[PDB]
Amino acid sequence: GLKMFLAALSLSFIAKTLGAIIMKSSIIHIERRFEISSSLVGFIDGSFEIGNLLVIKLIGIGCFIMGIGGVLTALPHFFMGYYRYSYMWIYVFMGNMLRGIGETPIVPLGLSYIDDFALYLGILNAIAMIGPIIGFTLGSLFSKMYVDIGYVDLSTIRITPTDSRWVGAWWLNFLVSGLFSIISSIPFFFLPVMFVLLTLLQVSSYIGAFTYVFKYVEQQYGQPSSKANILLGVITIPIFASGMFLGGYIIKKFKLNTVGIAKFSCFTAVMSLSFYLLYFFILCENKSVAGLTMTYDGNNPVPLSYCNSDCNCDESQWEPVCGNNGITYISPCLAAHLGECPRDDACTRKFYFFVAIQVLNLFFSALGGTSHVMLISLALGFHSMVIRALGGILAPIYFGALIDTTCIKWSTNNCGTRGSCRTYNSTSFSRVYLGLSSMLRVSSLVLYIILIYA
Amino acid sequence: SDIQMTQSPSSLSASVGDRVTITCRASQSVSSAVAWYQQKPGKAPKLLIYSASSLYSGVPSRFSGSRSGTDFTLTISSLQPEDFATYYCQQSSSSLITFGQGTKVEI
Amino acid sequence: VQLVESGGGLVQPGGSLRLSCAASGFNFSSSSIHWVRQAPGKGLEWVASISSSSGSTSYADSVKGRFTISADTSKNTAYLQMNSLRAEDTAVYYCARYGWGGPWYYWLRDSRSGIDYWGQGTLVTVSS
Ligand SMILES: CC(C)CCC[C@@H](C)[C@H]1CC[C@H]2[C@@H]3CC=C4C[C@@H](OC(=O)CCC(=O)O)CC[C@]4(C)[C@H]3CC[C@]12C
Ligand SMILES: C[C@]12CC[C@H]3c4ccc(OS(=O)(=O)O)cc4CC[C@@H]3[C@@H]1CCC2=O
Repeated sequence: GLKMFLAALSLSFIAKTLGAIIMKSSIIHIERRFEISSSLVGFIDGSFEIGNLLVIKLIGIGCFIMGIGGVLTALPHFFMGYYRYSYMWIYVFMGNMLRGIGETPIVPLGLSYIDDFALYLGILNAIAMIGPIIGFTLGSLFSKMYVDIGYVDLSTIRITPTDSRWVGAWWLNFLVSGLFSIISSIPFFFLPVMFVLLTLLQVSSYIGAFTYVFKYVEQQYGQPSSKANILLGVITIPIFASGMFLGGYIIKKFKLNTVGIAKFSCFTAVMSLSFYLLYFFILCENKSVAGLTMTYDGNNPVPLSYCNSDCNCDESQWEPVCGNNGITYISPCLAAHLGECPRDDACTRKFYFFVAIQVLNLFFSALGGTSHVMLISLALGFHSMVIRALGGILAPIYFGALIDTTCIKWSTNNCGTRGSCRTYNSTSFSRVYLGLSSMLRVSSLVLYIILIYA
Repeated sequence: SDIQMTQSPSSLSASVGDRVTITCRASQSVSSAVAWYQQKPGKAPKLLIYSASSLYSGVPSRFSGSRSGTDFTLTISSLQPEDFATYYCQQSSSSLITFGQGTKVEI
Repeated sequence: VQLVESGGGLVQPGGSLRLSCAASGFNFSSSSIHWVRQAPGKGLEWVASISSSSGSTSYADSVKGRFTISADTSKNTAYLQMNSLRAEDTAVYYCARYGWGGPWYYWLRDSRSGIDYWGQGTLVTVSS
C-alpha cells in the first residue's frame, strides 16, 4: 500500500525537475524588461544555489515553500507599472532564493525514507524526466504571448518575437510552476580528490551552455524562443532519457567494475568533445549592422557617416530598419522597412544541422552522466555540494561577463547605460562562447587522461 | 429581459473648464455593464468609457465616469473647445442592447 | 481596422432588401458584429446580432421578425436581409464590433459593453 506514497513523492519530484527548466528559459525574457546587464542575470540564477547552500511529511513542506517562492517570483508583475513598448529585480532574486529553500529536504529524504520502508530510485528517475518536456512545451506556448497580456490589446503591439526587444510572459511560467508545487504539497500534509576537479571542469560548461543556448540560437542563427524550445523538448529530452537508460543497461551489458567505468567515462567525454567541436563548421557568417561593425559606406570597421554628419540625429536608441541590400541600420533617422534583415536560407537550413549535432552531443554525454555516480560515502555529498555551489553560482556570472565584453550597442535608462544588450557582433559571440566551452572541455579531458593513466 | 435606461438632462449650458455631471438612470436590472459614447454631427460615434470606470486607449484623461447606486454619472473634468457634442449611455446584457436619448451639451 | 457597409436605397413601401458589411483586420469569425440604427434626428437603437459563426439571432421588440441576420464566414461578410420596411426603418444603419473589453483579469464579473469600431453607413430610407 506504499504506492500512494510513491505517487506522492513522484508529484514532488516533478516540481523540482520543472524548476530549472523554467528559470533558464525565463532568463532571456527577464533581462530586457528590467533592463539589466547580463552580468546580473547570472546572480539571479545563482540565487537558486545560494538558497540551497543556506539551508545546508517534512519532505512535503518544501513543495509549498517552493509554491510560495514561485508566486513571489511572479508577484512583481501585478504590483508594477507598464513596460515601455528601477532597483526592483530584488524581489525576483529574493524569490528565487526562497525557491532554493524548499529544494533542500526534498531530494535526499525521499531516498532516505525509501530505503528504510520496504529499483525505487530507478522507477522514480524514470518518471522524473516528464516534467522537463511539459515545461519546455509550456515555454514554447508562452513565449508566443506578450509580457503584459490580459492588460493590453495584442493587436496594438508592434514588436514581433523575431525582433530584439520583444519579451514574453515569464510570470505565467512561474505561476503555473508554483501552483503545481502547492498542489504537490497537498497530499503530504495528509500522507502519514582529482575527480571533483575533473567533474567541476565539465559541469560548469554544461550549466553555462544551457543558460546561454537561446542567446546563441537567436543571434547567430535565426530561431526564436518557441521553435528552439519545442525542438529541444520534443527531441532532445526523450533521447536524453534513452541515454540515461542505456547507462544502466550498459553497466549490466559488460562488467565495467573499476577500470571499465573509467574507460567508459573517458570514452563518453571524448565522444562528447568529438561531436561538440563541429559547431564551428556550421557557423553562419555574421550579419551586417552598419554603424556598429562596418561604416555607412564601404566595408571597414565613432567615424560618423558622411551623409549623417550633416543630420542632427540622436545616437543611442535601438529601433532598426532593413535595407533592401541586406544591411540593417540603427534607426530611420540615420537613413526597406521596420525590422531587420533575416539571414539567407543557408542559415535556416544549417539550424537543423545544429539541432542534430546538439542531440548527438547530449546523447554521448548522457551515457557517462549516469555512470559518474557509480564510479565514486560522505565524499559523494562533498562532490555534490561543491559542484552545485561553484557551478551554479559562478557559471552564469563569468559567462555573462565575457558575453557583455562583446555587445556593440546598448540601451540608456535615465543614466548608467547598463541596458540589456540589443545586438551582438556575432563572430565575437561565437569565439567567446564556443572558446570558453571548448577550453573548459579540454581542461577536463586532460584530467581524465591523467586519471586513467594513474 | 426588460432593461431600459433613461437620461434626465437634454440641454446643458456648461462653460469652459467646468464639472458637468451628466447622469443616466437604470430603470430595470442594474447590470454594471454601461458604456458612454460621444457623437458629433454627421459622424460615427466613438467610445469614451466602458463599464463606467475604464477608458478607451487614446481618449484624453479628462473624462471621468463613475457608478453610484442606480444612477451612473459622467463628469467632464474641464471642458475644451473639442468637446461640445452629444453623449449617449448604452446598456448591454447577454445579447440585448438598449440605448438612451442622449444629453446634448452647449454653451 | 475597417468595417464597410454596402447596399441600401429607396425601396418602395413593402418588399425586401439586403445589406452587407465587409471587414478585415480581425478574425471575422470571433467578433460579434452588431447592427445599430439612428432615425433622422433621434436617438439610437439596436437591431440584430451575429455573435459568431453560430447564428445566435437576437432582435428588437419593435421590428423583430421582418429582419434576418446571417454571415458568410468564408466570404468574410455579414448579411442583414430585411422584409417590408414600412415607414419606421428609415435611418442610417451602422455595423459595429464588440471591442476588446477592459483588462481581462477582473472584467469577467461584468459582461461585454463596449463598441469600438464603426462604419460610415448609408441610408436605407423607405417611402413611396
Ligand atoms: C493571489 C492568489 C489568490 C493567486 C491569484 C491568481 C489569479 C490572479 C490568476 C489565476 C488564473 C489567471 C488567469 C488565467 C488566464 C488568463 C487569460 C489570459 O489571456 C487572455 O485572457 C486572452 C486575451 C486576448 O486573447 O486578448 C489573460 C490573463 C488571465 C485572465 C489570467 C489572469 C490572472 C488569473 C486570474
Ligand atoms: C536535458 C535538459 C534540458 C536542457 C539541457 C541542455 C540544453 C542545452 C545545452 O547546451 S549545449 O551547449 O550542451 O548544447 C546543454 C544542456 C544540458 C542538459 C540540459 C537539461 C538536463 C535536464 C533537462 O531536462
